[PDB]
Amino acid sequence: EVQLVETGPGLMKTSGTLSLTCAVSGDYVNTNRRWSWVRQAPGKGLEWIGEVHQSGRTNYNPSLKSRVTISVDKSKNQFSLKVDSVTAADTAVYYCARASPLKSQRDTDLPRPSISAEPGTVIPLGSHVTFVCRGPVGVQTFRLERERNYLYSDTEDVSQTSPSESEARFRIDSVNAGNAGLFRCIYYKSRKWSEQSDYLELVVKGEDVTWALSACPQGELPISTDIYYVDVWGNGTTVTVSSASTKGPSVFPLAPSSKSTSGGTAALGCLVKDYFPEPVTVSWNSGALTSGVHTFPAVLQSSGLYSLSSVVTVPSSSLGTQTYICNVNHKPSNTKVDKKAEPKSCDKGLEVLFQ
Amino acid sequence: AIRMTQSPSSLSASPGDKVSITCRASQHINDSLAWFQQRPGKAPKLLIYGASNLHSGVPSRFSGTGSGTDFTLTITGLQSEDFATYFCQQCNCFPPDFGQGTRLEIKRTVAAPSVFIFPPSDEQLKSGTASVVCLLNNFYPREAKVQWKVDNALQSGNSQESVTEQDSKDSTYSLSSTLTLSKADYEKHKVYACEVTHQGLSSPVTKSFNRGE
Repeated sequence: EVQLVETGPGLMKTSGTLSLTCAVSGDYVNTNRRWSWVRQAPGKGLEWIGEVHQSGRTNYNPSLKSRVTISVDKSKNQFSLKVDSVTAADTAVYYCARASPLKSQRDTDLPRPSISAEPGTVIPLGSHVTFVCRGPVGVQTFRLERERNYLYSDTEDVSQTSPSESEARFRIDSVNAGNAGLFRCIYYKSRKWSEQSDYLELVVKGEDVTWALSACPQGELPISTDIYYVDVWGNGTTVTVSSASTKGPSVFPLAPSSKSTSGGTAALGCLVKDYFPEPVTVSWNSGALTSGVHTFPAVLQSSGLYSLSSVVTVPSSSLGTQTYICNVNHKPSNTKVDKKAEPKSCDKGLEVLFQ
Repeated sequence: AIRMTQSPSSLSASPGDKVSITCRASQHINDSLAWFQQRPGKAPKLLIYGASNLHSGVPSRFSGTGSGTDFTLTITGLQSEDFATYFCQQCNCFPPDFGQGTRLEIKRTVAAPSVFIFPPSDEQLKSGTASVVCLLNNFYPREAKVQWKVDNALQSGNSQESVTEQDSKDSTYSLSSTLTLSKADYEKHKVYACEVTHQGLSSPVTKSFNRGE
């Protein structure tokens, strides 16, 4: 159904502004989801970058809040991530994700409503806040309730957003101190009132005052009673950042010391060394050699360049019977080098090295 | 933030076994946790949300339990597609941090590595560097030790390792250790030895060569 594809630079230079966009297909971005970015360094696990909300509110992991910006373009159904002033440690596979308020596939046809705040639940004094009550389809009345100094407000404007949800909005234009406290929604449908929603606290912030009742760590109150889980991941795009330039690999043979007390089986390989752009294909004898090859992952040395090895194991009698050629092509420089690996001859004597 | 700790870090099993992975949160999060599966190279996928509710389309061998601070993902009918890495994520408070993940590996009979040593090519020493490579072939499990000795002296800091993924058929691993020296340093000594200790080995296996021969 829904599909997210990430586009961005394959290789990016250090210290520059990284920009990726996510194209959403089969869903509209102007719905009640949170579009997120998540990052995975090479072999280190998941790190959450941030999210954007339908109201335009964004939230960033405080590790990178200095450098990250998330935005949405509704016209083309895309959303973008921009991270400034990149270290080499920002090299990673980046995923865009859709976080949705999944609900237990329970259905009572009279489920409990939810309440949310936009832009959030901590509002400066005098600024606006909007509550969004959401429930099932066919809701005839929505009421927003305040707990302490109990007052309530009814609204009969209700829109279908899907064949299973409906929502209603209550806007306070200039919040004062007396607006702070607990809020919850309840809806009227099928001739009876529903269960009350859970409470959401709205706090008002002033010059030197915070009007809050007295949950989560240090701050960061929830802004909805619904938990948003990421139910759709993109395949991710790998971005590499490095202070380097495209370079062809040096290829060296790993020869099995022609007589080496060798028993039944033998091994021999190719060592591809110091090539910048990550992908390199190594096939032996251009394909005719399949069973027994083992080519290892690249390793990032402080040279900023990569190096790996590819090895095959052979019958120990195959010295002269077959000549082995390893075929390494580096497409980003289109350096197609092929080198035949054979043992060194004992005729020439003793190799001497000095200076 | 809230710290999620998964247990164990790694785990070995065979197709058909029932496995359980734990995730413990630092504080109470009211079921606000999700389980994700990530196979090697591909993108993550949602298994359970709300700590116990099975996402649509994923098989029922997967199951989620727990709340408060302790949650458990269990697979009963292990199949080949389940051998992947699993992550927990807390989704209640602002930074929805993941766990460090747990990798699920195929359990296999112990197999000793076939060890080989490779001297540097003459073409490499023209550029002033020497790389000697030790290869450990088709062993299980991965926990293996490679040590370099240059004229009987144990080497440290000048070798990097790189191990393959579990192979599709034998479920074995292969390791590559590379010792990199300058041609100047390579000149100074004669005997280069790679010493490998593995549980499939009764005693450590040492393969060596003499420079120039």
